[PDB]
Amino acid sequence: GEFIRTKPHVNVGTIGHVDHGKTTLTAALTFVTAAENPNVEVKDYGDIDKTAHVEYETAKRHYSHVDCPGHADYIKNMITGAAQMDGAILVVSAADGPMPQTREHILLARQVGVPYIVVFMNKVDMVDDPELLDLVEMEVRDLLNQYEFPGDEVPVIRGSALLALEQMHRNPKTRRGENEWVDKIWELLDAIDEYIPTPVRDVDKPFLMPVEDVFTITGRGTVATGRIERGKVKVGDEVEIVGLAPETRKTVVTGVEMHRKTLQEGIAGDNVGVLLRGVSREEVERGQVLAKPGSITPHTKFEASVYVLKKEEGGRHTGFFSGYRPQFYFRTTDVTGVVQLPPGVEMVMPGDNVTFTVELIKPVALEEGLRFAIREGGRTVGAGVVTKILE
Ligand SMILES: C/C=C\C=C\[C@@H]1O[C@](O)([C@H](CC)C(=O)NC/C=C/C=C(\C)[C@@H](OC)[C@@H](C)[C@@H]2O[C@H](/C=C/C=C/C=C(\C)C(=O)c3c(O)ccn(C)c3=O)[C@H](O)[C@@H]2O)[C@H](O)[C@H](O)C1(C)C
Ligand SMILES: Nc1nc2c(ncn2[C@@H]2O[C@H](COP(=O)(O)OP(=O)(O)O)[C@@H](O)[C@H]2O)c(=O)[nH]1
Ligand SMILES: [Mg+2]
Repeated sequence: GEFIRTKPHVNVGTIGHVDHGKTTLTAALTFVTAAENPNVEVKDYGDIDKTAHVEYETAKRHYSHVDCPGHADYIKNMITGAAQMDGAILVVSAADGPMPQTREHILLARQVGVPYIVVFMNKVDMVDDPELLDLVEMEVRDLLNQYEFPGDEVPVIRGSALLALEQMHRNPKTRRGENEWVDKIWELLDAIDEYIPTPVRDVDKPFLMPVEDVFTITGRGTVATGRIERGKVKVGDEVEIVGLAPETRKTVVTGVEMHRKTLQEGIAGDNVGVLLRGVSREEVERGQVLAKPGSITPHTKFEASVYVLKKEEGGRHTGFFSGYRPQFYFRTTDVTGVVQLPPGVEMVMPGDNVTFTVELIKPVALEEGLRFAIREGGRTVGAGVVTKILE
């Protein structure tokens, strides 16, 4: 099976409170579009609620969609998943309204930079009262505004992921205009096509892909998955595996796939599987980056400009201090780092911007201008930018 690039590629996903319908909507999206484009493989709700990374396309674009379980123990996974989204679909149940996770996922989306949000008010089959429905929309729009998303401008589609999914199960060929529920899914697909702009991909820069996960394709070798950040990659390309391990490893690409389909060449923006030559799953891991040889190097000590979040922004009320060892989030991983403030400075208070030094306990592919977040456990306390590599 081969994958032929024909429409602009976009990465999206589902966020929202537990049980509001993220997984059901993900399944509905694949079934609904499958009726038009045969290249769209059907994905049962049972399987997704286990892969959780599916594909589907509209007349305008090809989409890679990650369905976030959204639980607290999956926080680190949501971070990397949301970080690679061009836009997110916020699912809110019409029968419950916004709940704690609706708010939590919105803040995380903001902190990792999700550029746009499209809302899908789910389970409307459970609520008919026009007033209650308008109240829920009002609440969601206000919630979004609260975290600085353009709440008054986002699309808010009302529908039922379950009824749409069941219709497709009954008639997999159901097409647009034939079923009111299925049509609500098309309203969402249209909103996604229109509201979420297709970003400019940095395809002309040196290849770089942060590793999300590593698997062994039984009888084929190890494969590293991730979203290409910049550049391109194809079979026969030499690539370096940088960071985390003791030394940088160099190998050759033996395969490139898009949703398990042979891909001519992967480009920035594509979430692919890169099969590597002679490397075991013990030589490549999440957090490392695949890159054009010599384009990026591993480091542990650097200087950075850092903004300490205010308590009013979810951070702490106490500041940073020398010897502090929080977690530093770089691309797809997080590593402990020791903070060292300049002479004379005993503390950097919330709300202040300062430049200090850091020494990670493990090497990481670093470069000037690279952004990173600082978290202490499950709380974001700082936002920084690498300003100088020391070693
Ligand atoms: C966020 C986790 C990892 C991020 C890692 C890296 O982040 C980056 O470095 C990123 C770059 C900026 C980063 O460093 N993010 C790191 C940080 C970035 C932070 C900014 C931008 C901000 O400005 C100060 C804006 C959100 C700003 O804040 C406001 C937020 C107020 C929140 C109040 C919540 C309070 C009282 C609260 O009790 C509360 C709640 O209500 C819900 C949930 N919980 C848990 C809470 O406790 C408003 O929303 C504004 O918009 C890049 O994205 C990297 O590529 C990435 C993704 C690798
Ligand atoms: N009545 C109704 N139930 C729904 C709808 N969408 C999802 N559900 C159900 O609500 C439950 C949670 O759905 P799921 O997609 O797993 O929620 P998630 O935690 O956000 O992923 C399941 O039992 C689904 O069948 C809907 O539109 N209407
Ligand atoms: Mg789910």
